[PDB]
Amino acid sequence: ERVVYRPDINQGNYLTANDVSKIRVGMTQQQVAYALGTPLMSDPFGTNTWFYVFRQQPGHEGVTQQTLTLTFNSSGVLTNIDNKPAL
Amino acid sequence: EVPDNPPNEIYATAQQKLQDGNWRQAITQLEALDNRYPFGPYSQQVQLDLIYAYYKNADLPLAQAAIDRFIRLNPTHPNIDYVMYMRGLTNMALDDSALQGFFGVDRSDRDPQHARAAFSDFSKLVRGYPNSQYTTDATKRLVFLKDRLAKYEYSVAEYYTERGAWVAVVNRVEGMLRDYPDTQATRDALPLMENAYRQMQMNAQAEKVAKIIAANSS
Amino acid sequence: FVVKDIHFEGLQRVAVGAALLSMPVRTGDTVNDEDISNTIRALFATGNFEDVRVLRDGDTLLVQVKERPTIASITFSGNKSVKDDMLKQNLEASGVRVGESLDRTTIADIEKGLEDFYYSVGKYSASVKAVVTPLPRNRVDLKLVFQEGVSAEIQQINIVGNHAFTTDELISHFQLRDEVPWWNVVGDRKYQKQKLAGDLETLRSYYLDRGYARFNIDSTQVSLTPDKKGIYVTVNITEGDQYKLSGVEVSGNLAGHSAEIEQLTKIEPGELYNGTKVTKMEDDIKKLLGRYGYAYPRVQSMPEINDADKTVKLRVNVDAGNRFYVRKIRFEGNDTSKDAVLRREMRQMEGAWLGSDLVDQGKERLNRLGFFETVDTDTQRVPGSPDQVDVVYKVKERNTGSFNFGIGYGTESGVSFQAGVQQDNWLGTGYAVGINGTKNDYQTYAELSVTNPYFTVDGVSLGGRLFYNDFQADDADLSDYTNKSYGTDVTLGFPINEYNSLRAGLGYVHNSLSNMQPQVAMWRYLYSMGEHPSTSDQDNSFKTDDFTFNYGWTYNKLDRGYFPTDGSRVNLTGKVTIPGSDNEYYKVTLDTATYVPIDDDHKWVVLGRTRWGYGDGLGGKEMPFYENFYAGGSSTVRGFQSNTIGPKAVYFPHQASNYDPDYDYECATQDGAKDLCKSDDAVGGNAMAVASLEFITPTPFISDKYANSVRTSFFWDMGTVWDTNWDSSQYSGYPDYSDPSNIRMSAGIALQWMSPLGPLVFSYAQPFKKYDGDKAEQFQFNI
Amino acid sequence: CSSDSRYKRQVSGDEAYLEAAPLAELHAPAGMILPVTSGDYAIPVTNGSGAVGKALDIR
Amino acid sequence: LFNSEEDVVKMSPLPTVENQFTPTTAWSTSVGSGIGNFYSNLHPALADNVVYAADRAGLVKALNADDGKEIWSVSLAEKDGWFSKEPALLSGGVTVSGGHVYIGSEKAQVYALNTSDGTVAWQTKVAGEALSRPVVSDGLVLIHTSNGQLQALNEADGAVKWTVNLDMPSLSLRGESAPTTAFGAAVVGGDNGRVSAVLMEQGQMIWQQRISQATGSTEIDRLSDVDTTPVVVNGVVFALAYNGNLTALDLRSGQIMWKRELGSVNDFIVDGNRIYLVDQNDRVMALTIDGGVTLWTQSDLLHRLLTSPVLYNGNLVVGDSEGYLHWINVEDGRFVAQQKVDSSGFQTEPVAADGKLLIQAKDGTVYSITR
Repeated sequence: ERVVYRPDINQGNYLTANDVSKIRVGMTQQQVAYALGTPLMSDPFGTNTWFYVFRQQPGHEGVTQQTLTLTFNSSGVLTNIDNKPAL
Repeated sequence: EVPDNPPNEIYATAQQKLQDGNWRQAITQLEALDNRYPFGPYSQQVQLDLIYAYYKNADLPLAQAAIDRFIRLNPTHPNIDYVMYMRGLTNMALDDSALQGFFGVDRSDRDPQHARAAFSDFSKLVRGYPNSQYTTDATKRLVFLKDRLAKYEYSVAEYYTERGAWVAVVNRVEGMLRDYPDTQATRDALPLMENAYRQMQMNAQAEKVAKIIAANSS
Repeated sequence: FVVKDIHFEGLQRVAVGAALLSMPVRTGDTVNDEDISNTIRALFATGNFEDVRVLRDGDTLLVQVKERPTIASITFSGNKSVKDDMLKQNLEASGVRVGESLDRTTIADIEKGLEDFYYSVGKYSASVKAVVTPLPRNRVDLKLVFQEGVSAEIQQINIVGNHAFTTDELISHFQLRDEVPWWNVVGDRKYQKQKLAGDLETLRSYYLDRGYARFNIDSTQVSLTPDKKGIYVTVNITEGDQYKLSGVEVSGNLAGHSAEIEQLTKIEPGELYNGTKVTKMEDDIKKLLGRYGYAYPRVQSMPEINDADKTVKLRVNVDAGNRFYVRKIRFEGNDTSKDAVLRREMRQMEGAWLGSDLVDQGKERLNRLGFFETVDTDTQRVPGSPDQVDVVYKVKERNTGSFNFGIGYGTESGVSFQAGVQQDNWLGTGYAVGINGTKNDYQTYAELSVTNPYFTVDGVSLGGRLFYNDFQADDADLSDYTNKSYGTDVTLGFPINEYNSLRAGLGYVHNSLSNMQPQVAMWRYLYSMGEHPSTSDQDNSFKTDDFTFNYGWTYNKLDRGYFPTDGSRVNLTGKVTIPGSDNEYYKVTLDTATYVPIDDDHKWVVLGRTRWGYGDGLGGKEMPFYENFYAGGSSTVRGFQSNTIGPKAVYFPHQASNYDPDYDYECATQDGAKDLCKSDDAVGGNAMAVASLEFITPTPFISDKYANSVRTSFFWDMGTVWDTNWDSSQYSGYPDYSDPSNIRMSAGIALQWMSPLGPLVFSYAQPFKKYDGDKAEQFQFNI
Repeated sequence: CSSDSRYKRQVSGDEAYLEAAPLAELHAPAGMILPVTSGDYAIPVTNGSGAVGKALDIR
Repeated sequence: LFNSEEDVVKMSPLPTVENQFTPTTAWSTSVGSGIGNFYSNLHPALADNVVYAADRAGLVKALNADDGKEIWSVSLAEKDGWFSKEPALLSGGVTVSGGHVYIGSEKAQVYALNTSDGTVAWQTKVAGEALSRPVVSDGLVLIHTSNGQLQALNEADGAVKWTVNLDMPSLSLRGESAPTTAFGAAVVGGDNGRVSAVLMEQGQMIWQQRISQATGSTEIDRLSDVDTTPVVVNGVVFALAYNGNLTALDLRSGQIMWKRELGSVNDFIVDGNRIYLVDQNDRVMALTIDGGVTLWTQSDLLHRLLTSPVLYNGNLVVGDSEGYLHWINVEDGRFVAQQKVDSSGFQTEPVAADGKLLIQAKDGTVYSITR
């Protein structure tokens, strides 16, 4: 990859550090969703796992991502503020 | 239309041109019947005979008028289900039709505007009129149609795989997974959710989707 | 008495039971002549009975009814200017229409509604009577006379109390326009109270933004003068005073964007109060919050209009939604083209917050589709969370199938013809196909073109072109220059930005000339080729396998790709050769497409077409004589035939073209024109500056259902083409071209006709400046 | 192949909805159960006594 | 040339031009462009043997009578009209009492120009267009205006005695309701279709009685020459609505003792017991005071834009805004004389003064008609 710039890979929908600190492990989904709302990706398979996830690449200069998922229990009470970075 | 004639004069000159296949001269006299006699005793049948005239003149939304002008104005016949058939039968050909077929490119991944309506009417046939002979096409005309809804919706999961908006892959897929219980494009939506999760490093969440592939192998 | 049976006479639109239940004495009820008179009114209270005559056979009812329903016809008459259907709406307002229950009680509200409709037309002397005329078995005719007395025109909006604005210069920029003498016409001056309401709001937006917060329009007295035409509008207003927008108190829900939400509300404290800036600095914040994913960007200013210093202070109430907004996207109106081909026009992604601009940049990319007619969006906020938006980019595709042809003799002089047909990405494939070609008895041309416009999601247009030009210029033979120039020309498109989209490609131009005409520019470039062949005979060849490099780039900001009204397309394309090519040249060229609306109604729109080019040799060569520039004759300037802008080819003294035709194709030959002639065909120039100035113009007599697809375009077209090697050496006692002073001109009208086979442009011009060597074809009809 | 006084042509079309029989059903393992249907997707199958398509009753 | 370009209209011209006393103007001294296409009055007041007369150009003349020769000629200015410093374009006609030529403007003004030089001895602004001629009585320059306001201004120095809205019309149904003082009430009609008597002391509503409808969706005559101005012959109060529906109200309560709601009378005088009136058909007719008993009528006059039927030279003269004068048989309706002295004609009432019939037309404004 010798490209320094092309039209960039992009995304939004990823938790701010406010949104991480707005909530706690123990906080209910609704109580999490008070200023976080709902993600644009949750888990149909397992539990309430609220993936607020970023993706980006600035012209083949290393692809960026911010996978800030919220693993709740099935009661919707938060069990994990799972905030994965790029790669 | 014929002038202010007796209704059965207009009904006969409607009915012959149905049997002639002269559907315009049916509609010429199906509606000049209903011009001064829409309270004709056969105006329920005339509405069906209009759908018999319109759809066999390929006047599909005009059939879809007379399909609803059956069920709205004079629904008194057991061809409400035919009308529920012809509603979708209008709506199925109303959505995906083009001259691009002799060269070999797709219609089903396109937008399903009337096709979602044919998805409704042929469902409303097999739900609201499940007795009917018309359910027989209608059951079949849901099956491709949800896949026509799927291969439309799969195209966005296909495109957002290319975009690198990997949330947006799963946004179509998990929506499709929630939508379609049997369509192949949903089973082919299925790994793209896992694929996108792995780019978003939801690799464990991706393997939740991979075991669906272990179940949608079945 | 008890009715034994009822006689139901004359119904024909209503039933027996529609009569019978509206009989208060129904069959079997005790009947009275009181109940009979109860029956007469209540059957007439159907509204579907022209007359009711209830009688009895002792007690046995017998009800005799003529009825006014289903109307056989509705006639309009005396409507000299106003169309009859516009009047029919006021009949359909009054429930009177063909094949329907007439109510002859509703004869008047037809008319009174119509004269009050006529009041709102821009008349008031315009009257109407409706005529009820019964017809078979129920039917009626509803004839209407229309007494169109006179229209109404605004005369002078007498805006009294006007203390910062002269109303007269306001009317010149109002909507109610004036000054129609026999030396000035802007359009008619009909009485439009609706324009007048906008005129007082033009007056409001005249005042309010200067300082005039407490400007107020006090009263408004329309001159209801006994002419029903002369409308003056005695408006009382009060200037108030200049206020100063003197504070900004922007607050509310700002969602961590608080800094620029101040800055999107910047005033200076004391700025002479701009009411429009107050509203502006609201939406300044709104799109900003809409970029974060808040299309709940509720931003509400509040000028605390402080007359204690004649100022205002702008409180602003800002709401900044919740994040993560665009849940997903949809498309619609692409039942024929695959939605993901249209989704890769889009820039707003799912799994994102709302970029409101991201929604519209791809919609602007959808606006620059070209295989469309209109594009919309539908930004449905999905409820349940203010992170949830589905954006339905509802679009509308374009026509499919376009044809072209050519003529000049067929079917009796051999088989000589031209062809061409287009698919227009046929019904939305993702495969653009347009195919042409011609086989004559003087030449045979072959060319191909196919494009996969979205081979890659970056915007990669997989488009290839090849060509075999078996062109001989047969007099009966190579007696007029052959050019077997063949090969390929493939080009790819690459967007690096959303308006910036690059192009590049290669050219294999396997030229094979023979028996070249003794016009010097053939040899003059061949003298730069190192060839010095026969000035005096067309026996000479020219072969070059021109390995050329093509390039290009577009700026795409002209809105529609279908029928624009505004924007600018800046589209580059040029060529250059490489080492290894059998000729070392370049050619750079640039065209544009810019739509400038004259009025803001955008049916008066300037169209800018201008062509500039240059090319010469990269080293030791020229850009070819067959690569020189041209115009004229439906190219830029009309009123000519083709190749009337450029160096006009000057001949060497010639004898024989290997059969020079005897006083035909004469070229300073032995068969005429002898010894250094010059024909009036352009060999054209290595430089170019040619243009055309057309206009989107309204047609008030063409229905605008297709006059938005018909671009009636008046023009004055002009331009010059010169060679920087046509300097006055051999073309010295001949037309010399060395500069942009060789300008041709013509003016006329282009008439773009959007057929089902596409736009058809027919033109007519008069060459008002015609340079040297220009043919004249005023009547130019193109398909 | 060669025109013989008012020949005719050939066109193309589609009716594939008529022949479609319910496709390979999506499943899910335990702990991973996607909802299979969020609409009228799951075909409420009836095939009562008649043909498929325009061969069926016309009026 | 210009014939095939445009569209068509309709009207009704004058039949039976009569000359049984052959009429003529005695002088011709025209102010300028006279009444105009605003609902305007430019009624020439003849005092000092001088026709103080104005037009809708701001130009006020002093046409010294028996020749109409100019004693003075001024052009008046406005102050708020479209910006400021604009000609008067007078809506109110010329009133003259004392050294005061009172004319009311279409923009906002009501004047009083000194009757030797026409210098504005005072002007006092009214709210909007002065719908009435400045009716000058009892220290009050009483104007009913475009905003439905009975406005009383001081006739010596200029001072608003009051401004009281009575019947504001809808947009402005332009009704000269010109305030005539009767029984202590400045009786002043209603431009939306009413009539009022309003107390002349300070503008107190003695009564306002709705007579006919408003123009617009209750469609009555805008095309009438509106004389909502009550001609109060005794307290059976003869007056008009906006369409001109003649009504005979009580003077202290508005009790309509009879009416020609049936009529939509354009111009009317009540000549004692002879209500000589230009009807909606522009039929000149005579009615009683205790009823609209048609003492005579006239179909010789039929849809000309008529003036008021006034007795002069032995016959009931009525001009029009088509310039046709018409000397009516006062006893029954017949054209005795006809003088088409203008063609733009008189939207001012025929001033049967100076031994002439002084008029103001719109183009050939101030003549003086004789027979």
